[PDB]
Amino acid sequence: TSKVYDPEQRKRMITGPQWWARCKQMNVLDSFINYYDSEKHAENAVIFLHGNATSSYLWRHVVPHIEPVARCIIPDLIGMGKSGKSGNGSYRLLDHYKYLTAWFELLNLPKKIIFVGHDWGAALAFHYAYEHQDRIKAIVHMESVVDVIESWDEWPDIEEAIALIKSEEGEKMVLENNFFVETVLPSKIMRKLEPEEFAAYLEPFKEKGEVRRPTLSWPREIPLVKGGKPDVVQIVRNYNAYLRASDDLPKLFIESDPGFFSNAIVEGAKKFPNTEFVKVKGLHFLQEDAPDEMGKYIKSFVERVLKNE
Ligand SMILES: O=c1n(Cc2ccc(O)cc2)nc2c(Cc3ccccc3)nc(-c3ccc(O)cc3)cn12
Repeated sequence: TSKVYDPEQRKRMITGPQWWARCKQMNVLDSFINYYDSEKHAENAVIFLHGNATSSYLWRHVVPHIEPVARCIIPDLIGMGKSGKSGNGSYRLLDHYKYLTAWFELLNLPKKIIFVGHDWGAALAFHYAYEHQDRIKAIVHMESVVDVIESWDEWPDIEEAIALIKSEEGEKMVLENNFFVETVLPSKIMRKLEPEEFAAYLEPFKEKGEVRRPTLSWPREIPLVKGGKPDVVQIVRNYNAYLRASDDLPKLFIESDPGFFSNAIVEGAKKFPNTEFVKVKGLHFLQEDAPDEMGKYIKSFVERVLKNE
């Protein structure tokens, strides 16, 4: 079987170099962050955070829907997209968080921020929110790291999968074969990407070896209490308890099709109060199959949050 191009998508395609020319760079700590900033309507800030395998490019067709109502800021996480590399070559959640929060300090942000998070980008938003509970206006999340995986909540073979990614076989899958870009990314998009769109995702990780480390380090942070990184399990424990009790924080959850990793996410998200639920037909990288539906859903949600404020 093979997937097929969307015949109407090529008309509006934005290549990597087209996107990267639209971005800015700012030095941050011992490195720098590449990011997109629509600048206008700076009274609010909507910060879009990608997760593993991707970059700010993931949001290119989503963000135009929100720009008319709020300043949109979209970083490439450290070591990803066109950003700088981490000073110590470490790419754990806390390394990403260190660069992200230092970048926030330089952005002239409003007091209360709106976050839109996918995958580990949602973990970063949730952790920031837990540590800055007075800085959060609303959180949109999707395919998110919502909670830990307790021993009794393990589903069949999650043990196998995490042992695989933490093994040397997993390291070679990523560092040598570029598993998350070459395999996972296209496998979790329903359409076939245009060659230029795939090239934009490949470009940061085109060379073999250690440059692909961020895409290996992210899954190894998974908060499986059985053998998971204790610091990340505690981080997720803390922000999950905060989210479960955050009755006054408006949230939007965008659901996609069920998957091997997906079922724990949706059940965890329904434990957070004040959550508006919506659905798009897509897989994990749902931005590539329903960007306009997503953008219109986020826009209505932001409009409702602001008007009701
Ligand atoms: O579906 C999937 N993806 C696709 C996917 C990846 C990330 C994401 O966010 C959503 C979807 N990837 C796997 C992997 C490899 C892997 C990836 C990331 C972390 C840990 C392991 N391994 C298994 C598996 C291996 C043995 C086994 O017995 C059962 C399952 C399934 N995978």
